[PDB]
Amino acid sequence: AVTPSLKNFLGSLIAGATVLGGIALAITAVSKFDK
Amino acid sequence: DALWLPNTTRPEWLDGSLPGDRGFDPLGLSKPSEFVVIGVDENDQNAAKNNKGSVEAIVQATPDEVSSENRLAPYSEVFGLARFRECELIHGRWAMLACLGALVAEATTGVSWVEAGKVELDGASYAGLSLPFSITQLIWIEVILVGGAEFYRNSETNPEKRCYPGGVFDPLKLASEDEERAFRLKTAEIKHARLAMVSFFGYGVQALSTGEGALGSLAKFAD
Amino acid sequence: PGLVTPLGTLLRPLNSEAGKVLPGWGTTVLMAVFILLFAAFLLIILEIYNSSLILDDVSMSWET
Amino acid sequence: IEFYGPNRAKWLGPYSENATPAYLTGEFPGDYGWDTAGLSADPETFKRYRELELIHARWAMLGALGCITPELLAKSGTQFGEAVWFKAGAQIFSEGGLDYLGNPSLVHAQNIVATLAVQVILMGLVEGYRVNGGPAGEGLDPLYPGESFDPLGLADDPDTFAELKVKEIKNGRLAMFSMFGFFVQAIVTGKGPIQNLDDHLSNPTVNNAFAFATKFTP
Amino acid sequence: IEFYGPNRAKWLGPYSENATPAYLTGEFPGDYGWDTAGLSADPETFKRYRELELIHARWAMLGALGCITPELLAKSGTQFGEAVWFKAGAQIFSEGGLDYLGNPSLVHAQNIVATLAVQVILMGLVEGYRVNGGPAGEGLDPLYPGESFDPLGLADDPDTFAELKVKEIKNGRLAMFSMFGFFVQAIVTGKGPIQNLDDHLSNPTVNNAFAFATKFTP
Ligand code: CHL
Ligand code: CHL
Ligand code: CHL
Ligand code: CHL
Ligand code: CLA
Ligand code: CLA
Ligand code: CLA
Ligand SMILES: CC1=C[C@H](O)CC(C)(C)[C@H]1/C=C/C(C)=C/C=C/C(C)=C/C=C/C=C(C)/C=C/C=C(C)/C=C/C1=C(C)C[C@H](O)CC1(C)C
Ligand SMILES: CC1=C[C@H](O)CC(C)(C)[C@H]1/C=C/C(C)=C/C=C/C(C)=C/C=C/C=C(C)/C=C/C=C(C)/C=C/C1=C(C)C[C@H](O)CC1(C)C
Repeated sequence: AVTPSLKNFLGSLIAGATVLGGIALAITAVSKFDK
Repeated sequence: DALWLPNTTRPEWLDGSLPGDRGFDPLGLSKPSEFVVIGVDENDQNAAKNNKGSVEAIVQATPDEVSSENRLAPYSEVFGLARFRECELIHGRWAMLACLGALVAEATTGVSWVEAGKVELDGASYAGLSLPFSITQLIWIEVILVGGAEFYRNSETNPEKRCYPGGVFDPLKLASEDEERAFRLKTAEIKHARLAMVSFFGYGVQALSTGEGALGSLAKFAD
Repeated sequence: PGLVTPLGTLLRPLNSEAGKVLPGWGTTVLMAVFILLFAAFLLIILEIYNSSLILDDVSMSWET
Repeated sequence: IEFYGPNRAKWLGPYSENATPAYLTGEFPGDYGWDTAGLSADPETFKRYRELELIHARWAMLGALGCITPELLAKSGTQFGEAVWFKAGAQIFSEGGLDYLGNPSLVHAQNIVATLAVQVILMGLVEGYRVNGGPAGEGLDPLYPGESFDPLGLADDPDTFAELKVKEIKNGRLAMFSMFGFFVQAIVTGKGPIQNLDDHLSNPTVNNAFAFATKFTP
Repeated sequence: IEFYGPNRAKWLGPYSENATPAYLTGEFPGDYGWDTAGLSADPETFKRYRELELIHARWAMLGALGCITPELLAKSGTQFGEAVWFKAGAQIFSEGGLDYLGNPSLVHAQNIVATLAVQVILMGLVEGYRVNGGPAGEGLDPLYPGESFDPLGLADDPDTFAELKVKEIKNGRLAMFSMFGFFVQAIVTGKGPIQNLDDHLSNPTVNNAFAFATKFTP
C-alpha cells in the first residue's frame, strides 16, 4: 500500500544517502591519497 | 568438543570450567577490558586559567568481579561472568516457571497468559474456586513477599552461592554434593534454561502477532 | 570526613564510578545509526503533518 | 565390481576400452575413464571438475526430491493450490502470497524482492563460508569436509568410506541425469512428471514419447 | 601496488580464499583470480584469454555508449524518426534509407548489401592490421601497442599507466555486464532501456522485473 507520495519520497532518502556517501568518498579519495 | 562453532577460534576468557561454556562471544560482552580513568577538571573558579581532563593519566583500573557488601550495586561492575552467570540462571529459572505455568493454565482453565489478567481481576478463580482477594491486596502481598525474598537472596556474599546456594533449605535432597553429578546437573539446568528463555521470547512474539494462547495459537493453527 | 546518613551509605556506589570511560570508539557507530534513524523518523512525521507525504490511514480532515 | 585400481568396471562392460585416457587409473570414486573430449588433461583442472561435479550432484539430489514430493502429497492426501514446480514460482502473485504446505495459517509470504534479497544474503554468506571455511570447523577439505557434516560418523572405516563415495557419486550422476530429464520434459509436455507417469501407465505404446514429437515445426 | 601483486583486492573480500591458483599471482592488470573453472592452466592459453577479453572489452565500451546515446538525444534536443536501437536496423528498409541524426543533409546511404560489402572489406583490412602489425604503427604488442596513433600518449609514467590499465579493464568488464543486460532486456521487455528505467521509476515495487516473469511458461 504505497502511495505515489511515498514512492517519490523514498527516492529522497536514497538520494541524501548517496550525497553523504559522495561526501565521504570525496574525503577518502584525497585524504588517504595524501596520507 | 561441542561448541556452537565446533573447532573454531575460541574466546580467550571462556574455557569450560563453567558448565554451559561453549565459546560464544561474537560481541565479547564478558571481556576483561580495562577502563581508562580521567581525573576531574580544574573546577575552581577563584583563580584564572582553569583546565580540562587528563589524557592517558591513570593505569586504567584493572577490572575485578568481586562481590562487595553494598546493597546498591554489589558487584561494582556489570560486564563480567560473576554477574552474568547469576543473571542467566535467574532469568532461566523464571522463564522455566513461567513457560510451564502458561501451558498448565491454558490446559486447565483455557485462558491465555496474555488474557489471564482480564479474567482474574474481576474474579480470583484459581481453576474456578473463587478466592476472596482483590487486585490492590494482591499487589500489596506480592510486592512485600517477593521483596522480602529478594532482599534475603541479595544478602549472600559468596559469588558461587548467589546463584548456587546449597546448604539444607533449598537443596532438600542433597543431590549436589558430588563433583561430576552436580556438574552434569548444572550443565543440564543451563540448557533447559536456554530453551525456556527462547520459548518465552517466542510467546512474546506470538503475543505481538495479534493474539495467541500457546494453544489458542494452535486453535488458530487447527487446520 | 563529611556528614554520614543511611542514604549516604546507600547511594554511594551510584556516586562511585567517577571516570571509568572506554578507550577506543565504543558504541559510537551504533549511536550514529540510532541518530540517523531518529532523524528519518522526524522527517517522516514532519512530512506527514505537512501532508507532503499522503498515506492511506492518515485522514488530515480535522475529522475522525 | 570394485570400482578402484586398474580393475574398475568400465561404462562399456567387458569391452575394457583399450587405450584409456591414461591420466586416471583408479584412486578416486566414480572413475570409469569415459573421457571422450578429454577436457581435463591437467590435474589441477581435473580437481576443479571433481569439485564442480560433486557440488552439482549434491544440489541435484535435492532438486530431484523437491520436484517429486509435493505432487505426491497433493495426489495422495492434501491440496497445495499450485502443487506443480512450474507454478510454485507463480504461487506468490496468485491471491495473497505463497501459503506453504497448502495452509492459509502458516508462512503466508509476500514481497518477492525482499525474499530474493534475504536469499542473496544467506546464500552469499554460506557460500563464502563453504569455500575457505572460517566457522563450522577449520577449512580442511574442499571436497569431503565431514567433520561436523558427518555427525553420525560414517567416515570411520576407509573402505566403507570409499564404498559410500562410489554410491554417492553413482546416485549423484543419476540425479543429475534425471533433472535434465525434468528440464527437457518441462518444455516438451508442459505437465507434471507424475502425471506423465500416469499417462504412460494409461498408454504404454500409443502415447509414450513420440506423440509430442511434432511440436517444434517452423 | 595495492591494485595488483601479492595483496590485490581479491574478488570476494574477506571470504576470497586467500591462496590463489598458482598459475597466476599478479603480474598483469585486472587480476583478481576468479578462474575457479581453471580453464587457463597453461600460460599461453591464459595469454589467449587476455587477447580475447581486451578486444571484447574495447568493443563493449562503444557498444554500450552507442545504445545509451540516442534516446538521451531524443529526450534532450533531437529526433531521429525511430531513435531506438531495436528498430534502428530496419531504418534503411523504412522509407528511403537511413538518416544519420535524422538529417538528409548528410550521408544517407542505401543499398545495404553494398554497405555490408564495404564493411566487410574495411573490417578485414583493419583486423588483419591488428593481427600482424602493418601501416600506421608497426606491431610490437598485440594488446598494448602504444605508438604514433596515440595523439596524447599517456603511457609515459609506468605507475599511472598501470592505473590506466586497471581502469580500462574495470570499465571493460562493466561494459560487458551492461551489454549483457541490454541483450537480456531485449529478449524480455521489448522496450527501450531508458524507457525501462523510467517505467521502473514510475512503478518500483510492481514493475521491477518479476512482472515479466510469467512469460516463458509452457
Ligand atoms: C555392453 C555394451 C555397452 C554399451 C553399448 C554401452 C553404452 C554406453 N554406455 Mg555404458 N555401455 C555398455 C556397457 C556398460 N555400461 C555401463 C555403465 C554406464 C554408465 C554409468 C554410463 C554409461 C554410458 C554409456 C555411453 C557412453 C557414450 C555416451 O554417453 O553416449 C550417449 C549418446 C548416445 C547414446 C547417442 C544418442 C542415441 C539416441 C537414440 C538418439 C535419439 C535420436 C533422436 C530422435 C534424434 C533427435 C532429433 C532432433 C535433432 C530433433 C554409451 C551409450 C554413459 C551414458 O549413458 O551417458 C549418456 C554413462 O554415464 N555406461 C555398465 C555398468 C558398469 C556396463 C556393463 O556392461
Ligand atoms: C534456480 C533455480 C530456478 C529455476 C531453474 C527456475 C525456473 C522457473 N521459474 Mg523460478 N526458477 C528457479 C528459482 C526461483 N524462481 C523464483 C521466482 C519465480 C517466479 C515469480 C516465477 C518463476 C517461474 C519459473 C518457471 C519459468 C519457466 C522458464 O522461465 O523457462 C526456462 C527454464 C527452463 C526451460 C528449464 C529450467 C532449467 C533450464 C536448464 C534453464 C536453467 C538455466 C540455468 C540453470 C539457470 C541459471 C542459473 C543462475 C543462478 C545464473 C521455471 C519453473 C514462473 C512460473 O511460475 O511459471 C509457471 C514464475 O512466475 N520463478 C525465485 C524467487 C526469486 C527463485 C529462487 O531461487
Ligand atoms: C562480501 C562478500 C561478497 C559476496 C557475497 C560477493 C558476491 C559475488 N561477487 Mg564479489 N562478493 C563479495 C565481496 C567482493 N566482491 C568484490 C568484487 C567483485 C568482482 C569484480 C566480481 C565479483 C563477483 C562476485 C560473484 C562471484 C560468485 C559468482 O560468480 O556467482 C554465482 C552465483 C550466482 C550467479 C547465484 C545468483 C543467485 C540469483 C539470485 C539467481 C536468480 C534466481 C532466478 C529466479 C532463477 C533462474 C531462473 C531461470 C529460468 C534462469 C558473487 C555474486 C563476480 C561477478 O560479479 O559475477 C557476476 C565478479 O566479476 N565481486 C569486492 C571488491 C574487491 C569485494 C570485497 O568485499
Ligand atoms: C554484430 C552485431 C549485431 C547484432 C547483435 C544485431 C542484432 C540485430 N539486428 Mg542487425 N545486428 C548486428 C549487426 C548488423 N545488423 C545489420 C543489419 C540489420 C537489418 C536490416 C536488421 C537488423 C535487425 C537486427 C535485430 C534482429 C533481432 C534478432 O534477431 O534477435 C536476436 C538477438 C537478440 C535477442 C539479442 C542478442 C542475443 C545474443 C547475445 C546474440 C549475440 C550473438 C553473438 C554472441 C554475437 C555475434 C558474433 C559475431 C562476431 C559472429 C537485432 C537488433 C532487424 C531489426 O532491426 O528489426 C527491428 C533488421 O531488420 N540488422 C548489419 C548490416 C548488414 C550489421 C553489421 O554490423
Ligand atoms: C550538505 C549539503 C546539503 C544539505 C544539508 C541539503 C539540504 C536540503 N536540500 Mg539539498 N542539495 C545539495 C546539498 C545539500 N542539501 C546539493 C549538493 C544539491 C545539488 C544536487 C542539492 C539539491 C537539492 C534540491 C534540488 C532540493 C534540495 C532540497 C533540500 C532540503 C530538503 C531535502 C530533503 O527532504 O531530503 C531529506 C534527506 C535526508 C533526511 C537525508 C537522508 C538520511 C537518512 C536517515 C538515510 C541515512 C543515510 C543513507 C543510508 C545514505 C548513506 C549511504 C550509506 C551507503 C552509508 C534540505 C534543506 C529540496 C529543497 O530545497 O526543498 C524545497 C529540493 O527540492 N536539495
Ligand atoms: C543418498 C545420497 C547420498 C549419499 C549416498 C551420500 C554420501 C556421502 N556424503 Mg552426502 N549429501 C547428499 C546425498 C548423499 N550423500 C545430499 C543430498 C547433500 C546435500 C544436502 C549432501 C551433502 C554432503 C556434505 C556436505 C558432506 C557429505 C558427505 C558424504 C560422505 C560421508 C557421509 C555419509 O556416509 O553419507 C551417507 C548418506 C546416506 C546413507 C544417505 C541417507 C539418505 C537418508 C536415508 C534420507 C534422508 C533424507 C531426508 C528425508 C531429507 C529431509 C530431512 C530434512 C527436512 C531435514 C558420503 C560420500 C561428507 C563427506 O564426504 O565428508 C567426509 C560431507 O562433508 N554429503
Ligand atoms: C568475453 C568474455 C570474457 C573473457 C574471455 C574473460 C577472460 C578472463 N577473465 Mg573475465 N570477466 C568477464 C568476461 C570475460 N573474461 C566479465 C563480463 C566479467 C564481469 C562479471 C569478468 C570478471 C572477471 C574477474 C573478476 C576475473 C576475470 C578473470 C579472467 C581471466 C581468467 C579467467 C578465465 O579463464 O576466463 C576465461 C574466459 C572464458 C573461458 C570465457 C567464457 C565465456 C562463457 C561461455 C560465457 C557464458 C557463461 C556465463 C558464466 C553465463 C553467466 C553470465 C553472468 C555471469 C552475467 C581471463 C583472462 C580473472 C583475472 O585475473 O582477470 C584477468 C579474474 O579474477 N574475469
Ligand atoms: C564426462 C564427460 C565426458 C565427455 O568426454 C565430455 C562430456 C560429454 C562433456 C562429459 C559429460 C558431461 C555431462 C554428462 C554433464 C551433465 C551435466 C548435467 C546433466 C547436470 C545437471 C545438473 C542439474 C542440477 C544441478 C539440478 C539442480 C536442481 C535444482 C536447482 C532444482 C530446484 C528446484 C527445486 C529444489 C524444487 C522447486 O519447487 C523448484 C526448482 C527451482 C525447480
Ligand atoms: C572468467 C570466468 C571464470 C570462471 O572460472 C569461469 C567463468 C564463470 C565461465 C568465466 C566467466 C565468464 C563470463 C562471465 C563471461 C561473460 C562475458 C560477457 C557478458 C561478455 C559480453 C560481451 C558483450 C559485447 C561484446 C557487446 C558488444 C555490443 C556491441 C558490439 C553493440 C553493437 C551495436 C551497437 C553499437 C548499436 C547498433 O544500433 C547495433 C549493434 C550492432 C547491436
